Amino acid sequence: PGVSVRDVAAQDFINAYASFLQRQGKLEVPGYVDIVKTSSGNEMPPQDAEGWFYKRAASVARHIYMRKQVGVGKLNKLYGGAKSRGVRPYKHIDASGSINRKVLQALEKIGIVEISPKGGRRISENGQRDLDRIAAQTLEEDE
Amino acid sequence: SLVVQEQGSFQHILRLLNTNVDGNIKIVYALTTIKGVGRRYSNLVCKKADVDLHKRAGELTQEELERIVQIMQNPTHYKIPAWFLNRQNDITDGKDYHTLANNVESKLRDDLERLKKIRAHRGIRHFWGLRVRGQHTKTTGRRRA
Amino acid sequence: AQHAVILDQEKYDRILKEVPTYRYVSVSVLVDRLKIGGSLARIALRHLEKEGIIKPISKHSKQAIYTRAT
Amino acid sequence: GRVRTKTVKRASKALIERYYPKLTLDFQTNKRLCDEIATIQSKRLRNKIAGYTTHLMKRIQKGPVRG
Amino acid sequence: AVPSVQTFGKKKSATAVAHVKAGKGLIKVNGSPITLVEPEILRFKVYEPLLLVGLDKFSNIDIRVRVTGGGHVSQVYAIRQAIAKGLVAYHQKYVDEQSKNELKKAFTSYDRTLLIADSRRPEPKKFGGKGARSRFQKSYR
Amino acid sequence: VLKISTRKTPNGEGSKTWETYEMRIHKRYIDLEAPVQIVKRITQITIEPGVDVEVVVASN
Amino acid sequence: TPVTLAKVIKVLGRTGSRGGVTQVRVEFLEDTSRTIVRNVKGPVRENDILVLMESEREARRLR
Amino acid sequence: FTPVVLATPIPEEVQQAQTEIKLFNKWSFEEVEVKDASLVDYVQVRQPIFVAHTAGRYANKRFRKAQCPIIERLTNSLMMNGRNNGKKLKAVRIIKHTLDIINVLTDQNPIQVVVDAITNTGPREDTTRVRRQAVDVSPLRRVNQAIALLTIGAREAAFRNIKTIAETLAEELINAAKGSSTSYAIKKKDELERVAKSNR
Amino acid sequence: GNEGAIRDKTAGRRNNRSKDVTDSATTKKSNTRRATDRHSRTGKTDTKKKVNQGW
Amino acid sequence: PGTIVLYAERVQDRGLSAVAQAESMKFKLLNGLAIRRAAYGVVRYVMESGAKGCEVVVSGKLRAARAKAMKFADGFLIHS
RNA sequence: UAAUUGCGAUAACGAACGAGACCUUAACCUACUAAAUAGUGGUGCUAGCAUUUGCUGGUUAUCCACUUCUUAGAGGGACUAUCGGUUUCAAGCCGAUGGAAGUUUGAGGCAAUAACAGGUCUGUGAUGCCCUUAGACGUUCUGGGCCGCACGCGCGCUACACUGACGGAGCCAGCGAGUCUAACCUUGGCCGAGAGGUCUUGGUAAUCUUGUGAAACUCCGUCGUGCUGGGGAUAGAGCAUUGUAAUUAUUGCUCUUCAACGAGGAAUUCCUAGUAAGCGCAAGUCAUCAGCUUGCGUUGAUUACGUCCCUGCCCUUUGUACACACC
Ligand SMILES: [Mg+2]
Ligand SMILES: [Mg+2]
Ligand SMILES: [Mg+2]
Ligand SMILES: [Mg+2]
Ligand SMILES: [Mg+2]
Ligand SMILES: [Mg+2]
Ligand SMILES: [Mg+2]
Ligand SMILES: [Mg+2]
Ligand SMILES: [Mg+2]
Ligand SMILES: [Mg+2]
Ligand SMILES: [Mg+2]
Ligand SMILES: [Mg+2]
Ligand SMILES: [Mg+2]
Ligand SMILES: [Mg+2]
Ligand SMILES: [Mg+2]
Ligand SMILES: [Mg+2]
Ligand SMILES: [Mg+2]
Ligand SMILES: [Mg+2]
Ligand SMILES: [Mg+2]
Ligand SMILES: [Mg+2]
Ligand SMILES: [Mg+2]
Ligand SMILES: [Mg+2]
Repeated sequence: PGVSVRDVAAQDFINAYASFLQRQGKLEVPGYVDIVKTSSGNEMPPQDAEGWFYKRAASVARHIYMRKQVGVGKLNKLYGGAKSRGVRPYKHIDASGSINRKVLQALEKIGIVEISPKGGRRISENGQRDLDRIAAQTLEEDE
Repeated sequence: SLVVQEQGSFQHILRLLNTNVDGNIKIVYALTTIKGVGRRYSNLVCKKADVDLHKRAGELTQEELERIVQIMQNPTHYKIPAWFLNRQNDITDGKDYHTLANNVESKLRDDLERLKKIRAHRGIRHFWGLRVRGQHTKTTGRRRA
Repeated sequence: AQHAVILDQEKYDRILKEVPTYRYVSVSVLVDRLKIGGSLARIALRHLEKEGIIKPISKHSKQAIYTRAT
Repeated sequence: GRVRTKTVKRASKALIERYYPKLTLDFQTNKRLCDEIATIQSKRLRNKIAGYTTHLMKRIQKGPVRG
Repeated sequence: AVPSVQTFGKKKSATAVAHVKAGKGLIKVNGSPITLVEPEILRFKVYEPLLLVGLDKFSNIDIRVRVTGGGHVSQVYAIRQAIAKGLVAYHQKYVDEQSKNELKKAFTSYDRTLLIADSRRPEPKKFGGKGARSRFQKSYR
Repeated sequence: VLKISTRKTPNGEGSKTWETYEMRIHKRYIDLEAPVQIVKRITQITIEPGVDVEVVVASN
Repeated sequence: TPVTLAKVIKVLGRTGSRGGVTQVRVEFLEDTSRTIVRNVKGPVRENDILVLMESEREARRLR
Repeated sequence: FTPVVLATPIPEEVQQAQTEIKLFNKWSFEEVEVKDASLVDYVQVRQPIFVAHTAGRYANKRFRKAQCPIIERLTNSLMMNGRNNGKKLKAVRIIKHTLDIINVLTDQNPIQVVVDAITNTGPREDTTRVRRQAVDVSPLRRVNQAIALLTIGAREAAFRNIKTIAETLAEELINAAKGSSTSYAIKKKDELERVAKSNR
Repeated sequence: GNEGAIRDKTAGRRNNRSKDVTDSATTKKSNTRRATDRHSRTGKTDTKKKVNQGW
Repeated sequence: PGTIVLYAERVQDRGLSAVAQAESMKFKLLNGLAIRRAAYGVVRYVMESGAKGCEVVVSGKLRAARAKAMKFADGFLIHS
């Protein structure tokens, strides 16, 4: 038929890419993932705790692919949410600027993103291959 | 997850660190009933000590909990960041410590009494039992002293 | 912190013969019987689903509705 | 709650007074007529005037009317 | 160049501009299929045009839309409405009238803003209270 | 739209009544195809007290 | 539980001090042609139907 | 059912719920009927609707509120207490669930047990501050009040308790299908009319 | 000084909570000079054959 | 120097530009005219000066501790 | 009738101010004018999956055409239209159809005559008079204070949770602003858990910051009714930024400490449709500081569409010795 990323259900697609990046082996985790709650705007770290770098590493590329170019700042703002300033009103603050910078770096070394001109990081070509075949198996879930 | 069944493994009551712990509660949260503990400080140490937080607080292997206690009593020698604790550059030995259970209650007064002994304004404030961080006291904090 | 939020070895017998005769099932339906706390209750449902106990008339989380094995 | 002001009623009465051969009972024609027969100052104003002019012209062909 | 039109839909500040080409009967808003949007429970509100007029009704057209502004429900209400007049304008130019009148009547008899360009808008707040009609609390000494 | 919201009373008494002032700006641009001598004949009266006429050419 | 069936034919007006109640003449379509005047609490229109539980009673203007 | 195919995949479930007799996303809309002469013409149904989310102005004119799909007007009565003002979608999901439940045990289609629940919670008569005076409430304040009492009671039960809002609402309306002396609505209604006698 | 502020007793929420509230706390406006407004207190008037010369 | 120069332009029908008349009222009452005399003079000047309507108000005190306020208007005048 | 808005009665007839008109904003134009500082289709050039020709992107101009979407100029459009119901069958009102729109179309702007010892000499180099003027009440510098805390009142912010907090994940607005003698709005690359730092860049702006990827909300999990993970006051220890200066802690982050608060007495506020309410955002303020305000959009109800009982205010009639007008 010919599959594409837009033709897959976001949640069960990114989670599939997560289970794949998970059982592949080349990760390049910065090693510091025991603590960070992914933003100051949040209260506690993600619950997966063996992984979830892959889940963020699925959301890392789905987004950057659907868009021409993006930047670490834009990703912080995207994932960042409302931060309970205790007794003060809720406000939205950007997420971590490093767990994002090196969530890309760690997989650019794995070649799924390229440092785009104009500033930013465009979707990779071999990544443009590491594309929708993944969606093919996704659809295989409903074969 | 996945359903499990312990024969008699899990003991409900368990006191350690001179602090009680509920058996029927999860071990990543059951630990936080001690002083100087945190829902994050405990989270980290748990798999730093290689425990699976998915289940309750008592099934836990005895040796596993002694390893944990060691981790907290020796957190920097066992790869814990120097900005994750409440006692960095403590005040007299440029050391980075963590105050736990019975010792935090003490350290609080250690610092308090220092402030008083040195006559710092915030020390005077505390002795008088007022607010130290400079908040407006006119309309706030009126009936609990 | 009350009434066996944990395994309850001789309760694992109760669950199996308890599920029949029910037209509804849910985490609430479980703790509703002087039983296992929600954390370890919510997790049992699919464990039973594995072999002909229920019929999953519901779809998503925060609400689950299975039914008598047919 | 729209009771036309007497400015409009005034002008419309003064018009049934001089343009009966003209001013057919359908609004659109009366509007296009006033655009050339009266010095009105606003579209909506002349629409109100014309719509009234039409209602008056509509019922006098049923009976009489004051003024 | 093939027979095709362009229409739109507007709910709140949302805008859904749609193009319909004479084709294989493929439909996808923003580049993804209509299979899933998720305002999931609200997806049937856009599945409705298909089933209302009889669902085949697409074997020689092509639907795809983009939506700016609005919100998670503003756009979902604006796009269904952006496709309804898409199909009507198509039967206006390329197809006969009778079939079109049939469609616009089958729509008008069910339509929830399907063809009516909902006029509601946000009212502007006035000093005296953070809200359109609400006023700050009073004291009376 | 240049808005200016301010209280009407010079003092702070009475009803806390606000007032929004406005100033509307219009800047229209054209790209022309003219010669080297009509360069300043459009600088002659094409003026109207109150319009800012700015013209320079470039592609870089 | 003997019930009734009354259909309003004309509307009377707003009774009661606050004005939230309304007098209305009702009409039973079971043994029709009869007269009865009851008062309501909710908002009503012409032609609605209500059911009386005590058919032999009728209040009047309320203070 | 004369299936039709195209390029994008439209699931056969969807390919089944079309012009073929109209149901809810999964519940039949015909055969639902008011079993009480009163409130007929005031319980809008058939006018089938697959999901209760309709951006229809129901207050621009007084009585058009009666032409609104009842299950929807019933759903609008959940986005209450500020904490829920808005949250329409979260509500819509709670209702699709709720009926996923009323039918859990009651075989009777949910779009019918709903009418059965509204029937037994409309106070035939009430009282007003003259002592008090016996007064017959209108056929639409009848419904409005029925929906209001049913939802406040279910919302009352869902608070401080594990049971979900959908479960409490389902059990409340099942008891209200034909009063069983247990729904907060049967109780309140019966006692809002047991005092209309106090003034007679 | 600071030593005096701490050593010095009579200070502290304790030493104040032990005491009673001056009833002047719950006092009000007192409406001073809001009922005599219309009666000019200047003890002076304006001559009519002064105003007529002015206006 | 040369970036600007100003030239004086006599004003047509001064009796229609408000400021022109207000300054006159000022510069006559400052010379000692009767308040009513000067006010009525400027209002009828403005009338014989074409303007379809005119009005002048004087507020404040003139030899009387209490401040008064008098209006002087003639012709037609719109305010909404 | 919203209206001294009109119908009608009429010793009055015909007019004017004010209401209306008018102006502005939001809604409607596939009809006019056309725009690489807006965008659409084709086509070059180009990337992936499938392959049958499809499906999804890249490309500051590769070219060709257009103005639906965007923008703002000119027109048009509604006048409560048509039909009916009601009524002195009058002004009008009510229902239905049609309609972008039929609640003054929604929202504002403007707004006469008079009245107050209403507030403002602490906005004014507006000002009368009085006070002071070299040990100054002028003025500047240094430090403190306006925050001071047994209590009383008022506008508010966060909550007491399971229509939830939490953790991933899906991810959509609209009003604005923004740096020259300059340090304003900031993309992107690295370093940092964070706050933040550092290296460059676009922008005097529909061109760059920005699709402001906001928040609620949607989805999938972890929790389990127990002050619980709800809740985040108080408090210790450290790291940052603004600033000549942060002590009485400007603000930010990290860890730890884990109160009251289990729906609120007597009372009282605001509100009728994209309104209430929840939700966040821009602007004013601003070196730093919003729990404030002015606007914005986001999700979006319940219940009225009545009356004069409460309350307030108007209007007649009436009494009056008040007219400096019941102070
Ligand atoms: Mg977000
Ligand atoms: Mg998120
Ligand atoms: Mg909070
Ligand atoms: Mg603790
Ligand atoms: Mg909240
Ligand atoms: Mg006028
Ligand atoms: Mg256009
Ligand atoms: Mg209609
Ligand atoms: Mg005074
Ligand atoms: Mg002044
Ligand atoms: Mg002065
Ligand atoms: Mg102050
Ligand atoms: Mg206030
Ligand atoms: Mg969440
Ligand atoms: Mg570090
Ligand atoms: Mg530059
Ligand atoms: Mg707790
Ligand atoms: Mg918390
Ligand atoms: Mg309450
Ligand atoms: Mg600010
Ligand atoms: Mg302020
Ligand atoms: Mg008299």
